[PDB]
Amino acid sequence: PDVAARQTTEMLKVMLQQGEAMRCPQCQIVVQKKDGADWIRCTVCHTEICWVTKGPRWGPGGPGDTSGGCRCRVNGIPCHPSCQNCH
Amino acid sequence: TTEMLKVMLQQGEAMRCPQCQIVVQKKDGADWIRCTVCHTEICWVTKGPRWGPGGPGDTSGGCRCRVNGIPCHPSCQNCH
Amino acid sequence: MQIFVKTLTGKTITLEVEPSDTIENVKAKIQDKEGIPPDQQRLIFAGKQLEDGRTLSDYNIQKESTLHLVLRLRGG
Ligand SMILES: [Cl-]
Ligand SMILES: [Zn+2]
Ligand SMILES: [Zn+2]
Ligand SMILES: [Zn+2]
Ligand SMILES: [Zn+2]
Ligand SMILES: [Zn+2]
Ligand SMILES: [Zn+2]
Repeated sequence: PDVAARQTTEMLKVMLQQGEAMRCPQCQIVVQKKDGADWIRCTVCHTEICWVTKGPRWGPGGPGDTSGGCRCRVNGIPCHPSCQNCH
Repeated sequence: TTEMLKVMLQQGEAMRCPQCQIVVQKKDGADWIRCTVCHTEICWVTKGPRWGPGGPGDTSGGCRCRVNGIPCHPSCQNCH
Repeated sequence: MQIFVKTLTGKTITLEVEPSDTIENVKAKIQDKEGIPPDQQRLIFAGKQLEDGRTLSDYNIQKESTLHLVLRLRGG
């Protein structure tokens, strides 16, 4: 019913708040990371996601485009103090 | 063979053209086919019309690949 | 029986299942329609992850119910 729908909405809200899930910034499906480094590639749209900043790794030109995205290491500055490798 | 095509169609190695309904066989490797009879553009990876009734460019129907940067299917490499 | 799976924000897909289908079986129908490998799929209904071994019945998933699909992906 609507109870089942609200229980899922609450589960998703909690996952988002705890950093266990996010929405793909391009196609908006909910993604979780299982192991590995600070980045994932969305299976639906192939966008590279910076997990440690919970956002796109790159701008609209794709890999290599630092006009958007987390800009890790541009001018030598990591995108987040805990980043070990967001690609 | 007539009996072979019957099998390919159920196993997804062939489909019916979304415009003219004639049997179209898989083109290995390719995510797009042009129907040899009616010349309509077919998205093979989603098994449907590539475009709407306005023809190439008409995203009012079809698989809408790359609209808003979203591929039509996670496995699509290029359905034109 | 018809069920609905939420995918992208605001988008759903429809599936054709039976009360007795297993979760692994439903993830295989999602694969054939949407191209997502089963091991990348996590299904949520009524606030709980669904276990590959149960069936729709064990979770009281009935006609027109709505599941939410989540992608579980490996870090690089
Ligand atoms: Cl990207
Ligand atoms: Zn995506
Ligand atoms: Zn980053
Ligand atoms: Zn980084
Ligand atoms: Zn045709
Ligand atoms: Zn396509
Ligand atoms: Zn495509």
